[PDB]
Amino acid sequence: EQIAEFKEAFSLFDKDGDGTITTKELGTVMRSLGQNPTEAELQDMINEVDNGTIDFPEFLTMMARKMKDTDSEEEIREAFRVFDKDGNGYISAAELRHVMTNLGEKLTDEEVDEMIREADIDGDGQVNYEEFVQMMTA
Amino acid sequence: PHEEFLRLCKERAEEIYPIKERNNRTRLALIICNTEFDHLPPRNGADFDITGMKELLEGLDYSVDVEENLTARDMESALRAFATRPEHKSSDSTFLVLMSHGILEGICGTVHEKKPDVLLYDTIFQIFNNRNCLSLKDKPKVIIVQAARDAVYKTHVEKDFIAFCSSTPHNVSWRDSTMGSIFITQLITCFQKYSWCCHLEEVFRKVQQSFETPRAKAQMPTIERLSMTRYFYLFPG
Amino acid sequence: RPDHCANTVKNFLRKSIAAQSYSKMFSQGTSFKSLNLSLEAPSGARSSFRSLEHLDKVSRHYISEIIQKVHPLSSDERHLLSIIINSNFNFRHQSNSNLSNNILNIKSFDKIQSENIQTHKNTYSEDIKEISNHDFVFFGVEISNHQEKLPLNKTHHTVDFGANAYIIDHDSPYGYMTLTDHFDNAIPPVFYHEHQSFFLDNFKEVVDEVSRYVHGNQGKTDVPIFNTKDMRLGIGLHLIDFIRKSKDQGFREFCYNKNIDPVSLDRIINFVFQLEYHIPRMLSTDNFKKIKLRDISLEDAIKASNYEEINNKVTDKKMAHQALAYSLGNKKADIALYLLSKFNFTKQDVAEMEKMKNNRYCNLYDVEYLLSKDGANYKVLEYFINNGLVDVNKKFQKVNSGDTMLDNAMKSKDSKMIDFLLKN
Ligand SMILES: NC(=O)c1ccc[n+]([C@@H]2O[C@H](COP(=O)([O-])OP(=O)(O)OC[C@H]3O[C@@H](n4cnc5c(N)ncnc54)[C@H](O)[C@@H]3O)[C@@H](O)[C@@H]2F)c1
Repeated sequence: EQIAEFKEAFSLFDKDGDGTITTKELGTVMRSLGQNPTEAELQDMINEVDNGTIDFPEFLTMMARKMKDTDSEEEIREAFRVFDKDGNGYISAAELRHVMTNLGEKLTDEEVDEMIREADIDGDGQVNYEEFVQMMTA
Repeated sequence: PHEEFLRLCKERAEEIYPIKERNNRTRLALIICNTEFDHLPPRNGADFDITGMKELLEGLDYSVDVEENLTARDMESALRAFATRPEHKSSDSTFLVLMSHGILEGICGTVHEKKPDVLLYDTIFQIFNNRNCLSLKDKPKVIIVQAARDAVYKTHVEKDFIAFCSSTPHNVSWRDSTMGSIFITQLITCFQKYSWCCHLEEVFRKVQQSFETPRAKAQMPTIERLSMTRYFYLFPG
Repeated sequence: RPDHCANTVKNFLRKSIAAQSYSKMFSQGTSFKSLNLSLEAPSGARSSFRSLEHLDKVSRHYISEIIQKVHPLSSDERHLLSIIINSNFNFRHQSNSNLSNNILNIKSFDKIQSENIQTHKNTYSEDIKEISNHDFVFFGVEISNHQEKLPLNKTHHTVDFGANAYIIDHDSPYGYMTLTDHFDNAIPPVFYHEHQSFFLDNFKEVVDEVSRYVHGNQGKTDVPIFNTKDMRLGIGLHLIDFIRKSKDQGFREFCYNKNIDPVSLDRIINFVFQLEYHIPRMLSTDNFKKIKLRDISLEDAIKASNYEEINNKVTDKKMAHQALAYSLGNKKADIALYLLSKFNFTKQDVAEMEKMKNNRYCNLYDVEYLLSKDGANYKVLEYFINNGLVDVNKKFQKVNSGDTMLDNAMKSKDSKMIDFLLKN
């Protein structure tokens, strides 16, 4: 879903005011909005206009494609429940450490510690992922 | 310049201040610096300011007594103890370098905030006025201050004074310096270059000219309470 | 796909840490209260993602402003903006400490003060209260699309922060950018610029115009804040605004050169602005570049607790005298105890230190004065008093003449030190 549109960013490269930009400045407009598209991805979506201009209705549909929606809250919760066999709603720091150290993207051991300390507010060594996700999303 | 010193003495004998002979000359200087406060930010980098000022004064045959981190009552007592020093009756001048967090009324003590602890600028002149301090009467009394952020009796009792105040609102908020303070750095710099071919007031004006940089233009050292009836010439030896 | 859930958890925790840092900044910042960009204090110990949301919102605000100020864009301005948007950044952190060990681990002032790690502290009390950016690691910004030697610039706000420069080439997903230092929004004059020769020899009027307060629409104290998505757009728009305001047609023609080289672009950027990038909490990575810009001094190696430079420099006991004096003067009690363990100091060593006019502290202060100035050196004092190196009741002769270590202890209000002096 979209509420606030990217018309202002599109308008900066709209030289004539006709509502179109050249295809070469497509990646520039997206990068100005935080989206970094690959040259290969820029070309396959350029094929939509087969002239060298891109209109805002076509650009607006391009942005929604590479939206990269952040992980939803329930998607966060399910990610924690797959590392909890007992179903008690708790994960030990070591269990969380073994997960993050040996699974997923490789990070430095100091990054894993700063994350575990951030999750264990109590200091008891146990992490209640349910309370934390409910605490972060509010 | 030794030949010029004799030349300036005879040319202007009633227009310049007298100079004691190097024998039987006990010229004293006092440096009062507050770098660490109880309820105020510390003035870091003062180790350089104290050093650069102690060397320049000693290079001018001044015995520097450095006092550091004194409350206002101690600073007042130190100034009174510096005026009662019998070694000033054998001198021609003196220098007062007080460096601390200072409001417009005066310099602040270490304990100073709701509770006040300030040495009023006027109190320094009273301790060294021509009535309370006769040992330095008719003698130039320089006062250099580095602060952060009838009444006709005073016109007559306060003689032979000169102040060169710096009120840069640094407050470790400008937070842009290289191993010391700009005012002290430029003051030493101008004293190295223009002190041999100018009198004391010219050297101060030369320092004010240095602050012509766009961001450092309003950082003008203010001259205050000038009470000198003669031109004070410092000679390089 | 179990790894995907682990990556989800990792991204969630990184986002949480960033939210904490930004909540600290926006809630404990008084300048944020003057403007209406202040945030609520978290009732819980942690903070929700609202802080992060706030950041985004704040970003848009400033973007909006500058857009409305310069929305009619010339072809030259549009081409320059297109150049800036497609430019990548190198982020540089200078230090006199060893932060790399095949892994770069830089930490913020808050995290350092938390673990009580020993190092030099360049943030001050006023920055912490007014901005509260002390849970962020700070970097200077350079253009990265070049083949020249990587440390292009070495001074941020006319300040050299160390010989060891650590450079990263990847943006942080939760860092924020300011056109100047967040606390000091003043562009210093060209007199202090590292690359003054370029602008002085090639340009004329911009030399006077560059010294300014980079502010928003609310006033001088309004320091524009951007996030990683809006960094390049805001930087380009503010650069276009400055170039349009300027009257040196040579500077405008040089900036609007359609085929401008990246080194000249970086010159213009680090001249007109002094970009500053901020990463929450700590930066720990394996992709970094370390460049030793110069040699470090003994005092600078001690203030930064650089044990290896200290071990390289302190080879004899005269160097041990110098190092002990510098350690006392900088409250580096850890380095002082390390030196007392490596070398044996006696009363003769203390006397030779008192005769040491090359050292600033020993020239100004007595050894006893340095031992008793701050409580952070208490243990050293203990070692000096219990082993006979320094005589209690010694009356100071250099600074604060006539006083004793008991008086400095009274001034420090450190109960342990006063008690130890009273008992001995
Ligand atoms: N450094 C650089 O380059 C810069 C840039 C820009 C800016 N700056 C400035 O500066 C200031 C601050 O400083 P710095 O950045 O350096 O930070 P600080 O606060 O001081 O803290 C931190 C420190 O410590 C260390 N560290 C880190 N990490 C660590 C560990 N792990 N250990 C030890 N040490 C350390 C570092 O180096 C620094 O010096 C701020 O305010 C500002 F922003 C800087």
